[PDB]
Amino acid sequence: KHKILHRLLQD
Amino acid sequence: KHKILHRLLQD
Amino acid sequence: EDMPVERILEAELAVEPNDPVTNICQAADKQLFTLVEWAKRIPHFSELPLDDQVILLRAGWNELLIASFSHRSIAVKDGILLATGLHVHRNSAHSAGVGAIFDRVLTELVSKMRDMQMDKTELGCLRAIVLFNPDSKGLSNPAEVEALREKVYASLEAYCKHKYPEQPGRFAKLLLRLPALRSIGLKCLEHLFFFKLIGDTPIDTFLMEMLEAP
Amino acid sequence: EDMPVERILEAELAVEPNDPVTNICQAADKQLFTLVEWAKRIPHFSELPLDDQVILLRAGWNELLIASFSHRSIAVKDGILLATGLHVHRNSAHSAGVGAIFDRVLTELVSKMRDMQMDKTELGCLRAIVLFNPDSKGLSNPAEVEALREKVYASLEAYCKHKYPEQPGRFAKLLLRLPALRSIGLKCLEHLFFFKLIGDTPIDTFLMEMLEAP
Ligand SMILES: CC(=C/C=C/C(C)=C/C(=O)O)/C=C1\CCCc2ccccc21
Ligand SMILES: CC(=C/C=C/C(C)=C/C(=O)O)/C=C1\CCCc2ccccc21
Repeated sequence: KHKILHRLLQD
Repeated sequence: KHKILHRLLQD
Repeated sequence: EDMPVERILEAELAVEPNDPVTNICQAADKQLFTLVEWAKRIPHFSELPLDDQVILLRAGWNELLIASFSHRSIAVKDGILLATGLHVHRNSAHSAGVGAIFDRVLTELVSKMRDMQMDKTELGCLRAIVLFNPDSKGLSNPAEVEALREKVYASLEAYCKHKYPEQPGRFAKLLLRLPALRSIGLKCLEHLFFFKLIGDTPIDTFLMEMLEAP
Repeated sequence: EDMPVERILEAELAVEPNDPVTNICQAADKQLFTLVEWAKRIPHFSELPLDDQVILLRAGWNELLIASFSHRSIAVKDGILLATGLHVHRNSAHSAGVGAIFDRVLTELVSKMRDMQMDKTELGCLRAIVLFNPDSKGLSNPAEVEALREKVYASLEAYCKHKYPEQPGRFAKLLLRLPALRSIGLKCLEHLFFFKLIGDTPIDTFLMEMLEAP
């Protein structure tokens, strides 16, 4: 869940 | 309006 | 100016020495009469125009009452102590459908008030700050209310740092519980409005008056 | 410890140099990506476990965004300035059915931020305090988040009293806007959930993700 958020935070 | 409140505050 | 914490502390000591939901609503009604007597003891409150006194209380009663029974329940295990001398355990609240909100009160208020050992003086000042809500709609003179609020937290900060010199962040920590109080207040009201709608859950006259419009 | 207001101020300067409701929702989505980049610039935030970073942002995004466009609109007449470079006038909001909430933002936030001349440093610190919400459910280590919050308001208070020695109550005045921010945040979310329900009002992917459960 929270796909967009995890991705942005990861970079 | 607010009958009870007005009365209590008044005393 | 002219806002001694001693007077505020006295206001607190003067007013306070099977469905859990029904018990809570009855306690809230009972405490509403006391809230008025407490507000009257808060310096300069009674000097405000009757109308503004009504606005401030109608706007802060729920938060004011939540703050009081929460601090009163610091010694309680997993629950709270009602003004009626009755105890509502966390499990009882959960079995009544109000478990979510009940836990927020224990986690965000009760527990936190216990961890920092918030005293009665500090409690009273926080409630005085809530009472003097300058954002309350309808205020004939919001600037004045804002003035009283600044004197309360000005005296509260003095109290802190002096009583707890070792804790320089205590003052801010105390004020930082207001956001949670506001949120919990709003949720509790939503429940009350639902109880009133469903018809079940006995609601007394003074509590019912507070659920009126606006 | 290790929470300089300079770093916080830099985070602010780095991220920010016909239906009004639709314009607001599009601006919120756009600003959500920026919020993440801003949070990353906040000392120690990125060092928290990814999961807690998600919890903190999902729990504070609306308040974080409201605080930003409100302070950004201090110079605006009777309205606000969206990040998209668009202006939403108080009358336009009223003619869209969101007049009540819009006025609260202007009266409780915009106007008040303007009256005390809240600066960018102070704004950033308040947003940093909101980000570090120790009450956010799910936190793997709430104590740690609480620690960061205390360092932020510890540095903020130092900033104040030093930059504004003449205003000893500025610090408390700043924190005392958090209760209103929490209330306005909650109401704005309620509207967003209604817009999503009605189907009308275009909602982008990142904004839609934030309206997910829990
Ligand atoms: C609005 C409110 C008032 C409480 C007053 C009391 C209990 C005063 C007292 O006993 O001191 C609190 C409610 C009322 C709505 C239901 C609820 C559930 C959990 C915890 C609190 C509440
Ligand atoms: C949740 C929210 C986000 C706003 C983000 C913006 C506008 C960011 C920006 O442009 O900087 C605010 C809303 C969204 C719900 C409707 C509304 C009405 C009046 C004022 C604000 C709002």
